[PDB]
Amino acid sequence: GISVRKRVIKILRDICIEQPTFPKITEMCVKMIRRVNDEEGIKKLVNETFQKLWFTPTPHNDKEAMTRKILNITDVVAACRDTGYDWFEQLLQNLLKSEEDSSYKPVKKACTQLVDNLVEHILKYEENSGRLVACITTLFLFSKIRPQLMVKHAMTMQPYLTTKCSTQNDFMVICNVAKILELVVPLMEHPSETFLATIEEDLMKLIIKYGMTVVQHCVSCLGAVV
DNA sequence: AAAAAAAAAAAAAAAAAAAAAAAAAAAAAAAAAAAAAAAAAAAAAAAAAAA
DNA sequence: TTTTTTTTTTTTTTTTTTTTTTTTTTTTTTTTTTTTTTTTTTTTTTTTTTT
Repeated sequence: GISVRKRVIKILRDICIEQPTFPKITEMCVKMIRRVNDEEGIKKLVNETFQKLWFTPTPHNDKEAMTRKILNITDVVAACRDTGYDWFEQLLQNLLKSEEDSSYKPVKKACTQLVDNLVEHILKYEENSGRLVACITTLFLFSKIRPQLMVKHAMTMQPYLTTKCSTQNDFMVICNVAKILELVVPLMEHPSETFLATIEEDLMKLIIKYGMTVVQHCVSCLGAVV
């Protein structure tokens, strides 16, 4: 039906607003993102619900609550990583595209603040690694949907690319950061040539030391940058 | 004796028209939510008048 | 100069109306069947005409 859908989603919104730290939050987010493309009215309501639940300007005070929301989003994505990313990406298309006009640009500021604050969290991380790779993966998705949001920090992302370990999650770091570089390098405003030099050098160094899929997904980036 | 060609009514046959019916879809109505607009009211500000 | 009084603007609340959405019900044009009538065509005998 179309009634029942609206009613159950209303109940879910009240649940996720009122008494957080309930266990089943993540799954609720997974199901609601699963239903983003089904209809029209449902689409409008989920769009406005997600615009008020996460992507709000979040003024620069009480940063701990903001970090807790960040924890929420990272948990959601890291749990839905198994099935697929298509619904999330479609949702992101909807939220970004749906405001092409000036219209005070409410979301652009907030999203850029989410990515830079995640960068900063990554910075102070310094050394749970599942959460690290999940955050980098979230960075990857946010780059894929729109590349302008992650233009400034790629040179700061370079040191992770240089050396890493022989564990799976680390390999996921290597492939995802290569993917990000592939996505962002052509749009980077006036890069430095030595930066490209060391990029290409360690890319070859990575090729000569690791498995199949990582070699594939990095020589891809090599072809793109060349 | 012979013979050919043309008409007229009656008979068939296929296409179109006229009842008869069945089913999808447009319409209407009710409820109820969500929104929008208008009226009013409360507070803030800026000017004007007197001591 | 300062104190006291007036007026305009801004913003929030509320109430009535409007819009929306679904759902259920209804009644209508649409679609198919059957018939069946008409009209055209056909035939065959009759009539007309020719040798």
